[PDB]
Amino acid sequence: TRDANGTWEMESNENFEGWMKALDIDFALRKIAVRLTLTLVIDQDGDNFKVKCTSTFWNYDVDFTVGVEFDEYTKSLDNRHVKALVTWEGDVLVCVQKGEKENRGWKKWIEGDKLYLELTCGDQVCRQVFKKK
Ligand SMILES: *C/C=C(C)/C=C/C=C(C)/C=C/C1=C(C)CCCC1(C)C
Repeated sequence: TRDANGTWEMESNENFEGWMKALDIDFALRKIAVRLTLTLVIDQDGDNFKVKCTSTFWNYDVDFTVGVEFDEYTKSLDNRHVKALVTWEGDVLVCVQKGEKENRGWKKWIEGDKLYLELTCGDQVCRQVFKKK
């Protein structure tokens, strides 16, 4: 449950629009993003991660080392500077992005061939479920 390697295909996506709105993403682009198929590609070696979420139009890419703070510029999302930090809380992978938005980050629970992802921003939570291909 601590191995997130793989290609992960979306099966569930709840409150995607509320989470994007909390990040101030443009209403027009939110309209397009809600239609796109999302694929999550994770390369994990020890504490080193490369995470890629891909669609037709926009990709989101981030590389990090567990336990090492990094400057993140969310250039393909809301275009903000955050201080990001990914850690293990038991078997949960937790990211906190310190910056303008409060309660901003994400959490991953890996349960066999299922991956549960919760994206948070302010009072909004987006809940996604993926299956390993
Ligand atoms: C562990 C996995 C994480 C943190 C994945 C996060 C995914 C995103 C921030 C993706 C956001 C996207 C949008 C802004 C809309 C269009 C395409 C996406 C899925 C890349």
